[PDB]
Amino acid sequence: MSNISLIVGLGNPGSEYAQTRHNAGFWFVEQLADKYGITLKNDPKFHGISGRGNIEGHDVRLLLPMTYMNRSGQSVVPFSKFYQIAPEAILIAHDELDMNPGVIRLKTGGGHGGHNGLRDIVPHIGPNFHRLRIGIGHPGSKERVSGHVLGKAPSNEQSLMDGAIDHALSKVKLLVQGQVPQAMNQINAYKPA
Amino acid sequence: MSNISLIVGLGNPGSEYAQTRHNAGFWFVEQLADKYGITLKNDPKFHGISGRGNIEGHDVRLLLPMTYMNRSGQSVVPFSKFYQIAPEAILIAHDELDMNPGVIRLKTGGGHGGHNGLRDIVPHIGPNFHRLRIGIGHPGSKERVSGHVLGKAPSNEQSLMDGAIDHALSKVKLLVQGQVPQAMNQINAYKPA
Repeated sequence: MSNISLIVGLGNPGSEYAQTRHNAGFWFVEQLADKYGITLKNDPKFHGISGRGNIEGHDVRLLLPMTYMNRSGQSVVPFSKFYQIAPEAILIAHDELDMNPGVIRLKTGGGHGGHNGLRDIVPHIGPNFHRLRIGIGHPGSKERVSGHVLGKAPSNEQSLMDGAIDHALSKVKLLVQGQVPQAMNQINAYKPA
Repeated sequence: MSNISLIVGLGNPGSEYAQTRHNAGFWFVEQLADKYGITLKNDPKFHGISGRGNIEGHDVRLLLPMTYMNRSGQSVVPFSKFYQIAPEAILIAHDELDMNPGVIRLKTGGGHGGHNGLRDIVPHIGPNFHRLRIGIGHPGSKERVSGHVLGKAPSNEQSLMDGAIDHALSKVKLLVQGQVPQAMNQINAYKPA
């Protein structure tokens, strides 16, 4: 219903990318999977890694596309179709250039905002999924964006992002129970200690 | 049979990667294509961009995989199988960490040397293809490699690499005419300073 039943984390595959800012969504979903003991396994049918299990009394699917970022729809679209999961029940976690490290927000609907992973998904399932926007900062010009997203953050910025991710992990119960306005209020209020 | 009939350039797709060091092979092959007026077109059957045309009186195919670097074999392997092109007729251009900017070498055989594009090719066609190793320099350490290869070189290093590329472009006639030992001698003699 209102319940979130599929949580997708966006990113690029491989150790070359695992610590880069554009993998913020993977960070969230990997951490969530292990918090609840959900195993993520190779799922080549859907060009991803996926898992299923109990989160706070609800049966939730977790997916990490292994398509590379700009081809994420190649995994999210057939996966959500095969399992008959509506967009309204999908949360997609992703890096957000338009928010600073330590800033995190839940959004419902809207466009891709120039994020090329979201750009590969919105055309196929429409815009009405939820997004956990994990701030990574904007380096201050268009030409610097690639090196920023494909770069590793310095430790002080990494700690800010990690704190925000930890806070959002604590609110997943509200999301899987369908209490989305309350999740939004509680996530969006986060400020680093 | 000594004639090179397929020239592959390794790299990652998209404007976010086009200027990065790991795309050195793309630079070579794009420049070669335009030097001889060979159009590179979308070739979705082989998960790449490809062209064919006359280079110095020989009918030569050009391929840029669009698989992302670590899945390059997904393009090179079926392409070479479909056209029945033996490894000994294949030249693969790629960035080389273990040579400095301005250094360029033609090599035949051997392993991948930790290059993850070549790592996806050697298992399927074997090692006996030729390689144009375009020096990109090595940053201090294993952990710095990803940021180096997915980064843009400063202008002084870019000049050195471009000079080396231009020199190799000048020797392609020898390669496609089957004079490989002479091409090797003449490419490998290049001094960037």
